[PDB]
Amino acid sequence: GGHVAQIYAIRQSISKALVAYYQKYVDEASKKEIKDILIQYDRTLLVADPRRCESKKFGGPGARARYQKSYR
Amino acid sequence: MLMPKKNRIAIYELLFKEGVMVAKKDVHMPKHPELADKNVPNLHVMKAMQSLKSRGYVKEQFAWRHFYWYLTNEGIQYLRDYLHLPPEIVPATLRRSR
Amino acid sequence: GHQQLYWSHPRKFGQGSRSCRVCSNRHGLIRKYGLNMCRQCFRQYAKDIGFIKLD
Amino acid sequence: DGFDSRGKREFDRHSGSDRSGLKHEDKRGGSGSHNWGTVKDELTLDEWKAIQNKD
Amino acid sequence: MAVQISKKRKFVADGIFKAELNEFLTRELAEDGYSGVEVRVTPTRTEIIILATRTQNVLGEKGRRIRELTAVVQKRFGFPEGSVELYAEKVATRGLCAIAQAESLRYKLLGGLAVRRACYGVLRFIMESGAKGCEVVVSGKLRGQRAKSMKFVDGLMIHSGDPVNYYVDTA
Amino acid sequence: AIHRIRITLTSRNVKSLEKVCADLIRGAKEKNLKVKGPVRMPTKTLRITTRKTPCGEGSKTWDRFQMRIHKRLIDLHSPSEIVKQITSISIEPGVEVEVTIADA
Amino acid sequence: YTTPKKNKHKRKKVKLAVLKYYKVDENGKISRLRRECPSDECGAGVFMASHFDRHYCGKCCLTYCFN
RNA sequence: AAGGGCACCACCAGGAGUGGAGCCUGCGGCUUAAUUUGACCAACACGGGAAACCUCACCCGGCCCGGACACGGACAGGAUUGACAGAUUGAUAGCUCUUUCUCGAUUCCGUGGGUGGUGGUGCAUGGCCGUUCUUAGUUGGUGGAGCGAUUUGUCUGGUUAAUUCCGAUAACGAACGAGACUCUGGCAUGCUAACUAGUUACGCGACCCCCGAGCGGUCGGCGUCCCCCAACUUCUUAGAGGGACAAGUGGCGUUCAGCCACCCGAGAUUGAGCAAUAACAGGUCUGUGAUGCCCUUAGAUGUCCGGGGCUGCACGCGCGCUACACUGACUGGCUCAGCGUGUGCCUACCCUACGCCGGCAGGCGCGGGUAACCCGUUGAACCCCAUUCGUGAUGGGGAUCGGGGAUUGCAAUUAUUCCCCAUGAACGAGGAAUUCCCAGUAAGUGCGGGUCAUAAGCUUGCGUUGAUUAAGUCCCUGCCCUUUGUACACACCGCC
Ligand SMILES: [Mg+2]
Ligand SMILES: [Mg+2]
Repeated sequence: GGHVAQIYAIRQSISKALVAYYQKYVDEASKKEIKDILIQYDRTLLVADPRRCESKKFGGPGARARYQKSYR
Repeated sequence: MLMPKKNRIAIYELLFKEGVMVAKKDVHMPKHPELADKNVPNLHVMKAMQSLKSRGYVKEQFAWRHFYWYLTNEGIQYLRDYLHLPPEIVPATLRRSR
Repeated sequence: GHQQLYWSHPRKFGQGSRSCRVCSNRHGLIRKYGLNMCRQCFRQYAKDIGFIKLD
Repeated sequence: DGFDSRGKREFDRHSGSDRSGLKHEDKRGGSGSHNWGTVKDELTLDEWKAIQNKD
Repeated sequence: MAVQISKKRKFVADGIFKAELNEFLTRELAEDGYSGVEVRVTPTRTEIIILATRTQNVLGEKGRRIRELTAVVQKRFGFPEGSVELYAEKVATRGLCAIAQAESLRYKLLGGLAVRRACYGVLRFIMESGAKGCEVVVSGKLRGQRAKSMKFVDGLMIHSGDPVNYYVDTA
Repeated sequence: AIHRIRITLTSRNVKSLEKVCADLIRGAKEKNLKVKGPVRMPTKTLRITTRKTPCGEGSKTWDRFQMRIHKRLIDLHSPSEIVKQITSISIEPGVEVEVTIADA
Repeated sequence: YTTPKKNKHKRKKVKLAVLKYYKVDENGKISRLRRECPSDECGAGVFMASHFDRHYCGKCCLTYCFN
């Protein structure tokens, strides 16, 4: 990824790693009382953004943009 | 058209050693891929076997870029009376170990 | 026709040293992966070679 | 005069050939051989060299 | 090894060889009921199998044409003697081979059969041999300048999706 | 001896490659020769993008042609000599093998 | 078309008679008035041509000229 | 002609733009010996067409037959084949001439007949492709209506991306297309596994420490399949699987088809490929040893070689790139990718690590890699952090033009490309008009592949940063359906 993607990956991995460690080694009742703050602040802190990219098509510069067409 | 005699006999004796002979369609190739040690190019192989085909002694087939000349029964005896072969010597395709 | 200049012009490179392996054309040649195949010819033999349109 | 300045027709549906038109017309209704049918149609050298150079 | 070739160029080379072999056999055994070719390649030796309706014709007299063809493809492709083979195999239910049927239309139309007579004759043959559907299209000029296209279809026919690749045989 | 061999399997279709890999592993297990599970190299995707039309006319429609190459490595370690132990390749069309010494 | 030049006339060989460039005298004494090629590939059969100021082999036995 | 429906190749609301400037490129026109040529939504960075030679089809010249085969001539007392030196020629084409040798049935001349052609005709054709159309349309069986062609099924209405379903219903039950399908993306701490992916732990280390951290911190340092000398698959890869169905809740609707919202969930509409009946005298004969016919065929429209041209410019148009600047330019530092390529039958041409030399473009020796093994942890750019500039056609912009140095090639001039130092032009956000577009999208931004001996302002993909507006309509532009009219049916390019 890039700078922003690595920032989001880091902050999200920290949250997931602390939650998972808390789940495995101490009570999940007290996991909920920190997980609820996490989800009420930003759902992206524990759920990865599914959107990645879209393939380019052979009619334009990008995935959906098309080239200029001229009639005259 | 013009060939040295050594070229003509070498081409014919390969065509009688086995009833088939291939040649890439390339008149400018310095030597034929086979029998190159006889110092005869692909060009002289090309025209020698089109003249056989015109006389009917050879049937010609053409894949992508190669010729696939075959030896006919009519052309078998003509090669005998050209290269002076008795009626016993036969090409490999005609007879193998039989 | 004379052996000095019948083929004298060098063709060790360029678009004229390369021809389609099927029809000897010198236009739209595809050399990727060593195909060395004229473009329209490749479409004809695409499935025969093994290429398949997946997406 | 049927073309413009370049040489493209101004009437593609106006056939410029006297023998045939836009719509194919069956010859004799489609009868005879070499033609579309009708409803009626519907109803060893190396060892030899060895002995030769042996002596 | 450096003497060896990269795997990507190797598989491309095999596909080129298969295509040229099939094209050569099509131009050679078209009048001999050609259907297809299957090649099994091992590093020791390679086997070629010509599927054809009339093996009695693809085979030569006492096997002359098989030995003749295996020689001519050996000279073309540079194979060793024991690394090249050539077998001829019959095709079961020849009425389900689009290549074989298209060859019989070519024979009939070359002779001079009426298009309707020949196409309906092959249409009944394919359905008789057992098929969910079939469709023959003949296009071109016959006795006149304007060209025509005739289409003869019966049964079920699919066109879209993956199943058109392995349900419909096209030639 | 103590000899180890590396059999490499390359194919264009996955169903045949998985079949020949399966019965080779089953053969090794039947022969009590220790073997590593077949490791899969990433598939090589031979991608070509030509144009559909044979002339210059059209809407610039490009055809995409994909070829997939699947490659597998299977590792055999026999305490004794191994070539005489395993001699059957059990191959099918479309897939090729190559034998290499583990040290070579 | 409309070639400003005229048609070029190809060479016609002189069609000379038999060689006859070495004789015998006094009931037979071999005498050659043509030089010999001594090269190994040239052989003894070929006879060097005579020109007013040089000698040139029938094959490529180079050319021996005197300055 | 009327009525419904749909669509960012229609609009709305907006974004970025184009049209204004320079330049690259493609058309037209002009000139020229030639400026080869096809194409005029669905032609104009299109023919994968970035052409110095070849390519090449155009022009100026010059070699060759590579005119098979058959017949008739001549000929081992010579049919004929090559050639040194001079002239001759651009040419070291014996092409021609002087000149004699040599070649030895392989040819030569005449008569028939081949053969080849990037020559014509795409309005003679095949195939492929483009478009109508990727919209939703299309056809049997039985039954009903009809004397009949035909009609119903295929419909008022609701709903859907969709004749997609539900519903009325002389129709019932189907088939193609749509869907389904294959691939792709997202998730599985579940399974299978991996020294050609590694991760943790540990053993040696190297440094910072010692205020003491000491089971301290950093290491892309060395090692633990260097096979006895650790485990495991979370991360990487790839297989079998699972997982998502409007499934659960509330509301709307005939309460049916379905629609809206919400919970849990990775995901509550991910993008493609394929794609009906048919039509377009749509494009391709310059893709083919696909092809009919016509033309040429020895002073060749064949083929080869040399040179020029395809670039040429009073001008008009189309796709674009760089810009007009401070939301910026320069300088330095910091710092993050993923597609994917890589040594060749012919084919002579690979990707590059490391060291040394130069300021650079580059050069010279060592190697690695036919590749999850080497380039490579692809140290990408934008961006980020600091410095200078300061509203000035200015340190913006880099056109044009001078001088010089290399690399590629047989050849660089009409500059191939690249580098260095100089000049510094229009351009201060662009009229009427106009294009593309709904989420990782537009746009900013670089990177591979194709072209390639040298090469990208193109194209094809990849990754990075990452939005505004909208969840609607038939106002404009089209298209589809139903009704209607018809003297059309070769079907309005009609008929008359
Ligand atoms: Mg579908
Ligand atoms: Mg300057």
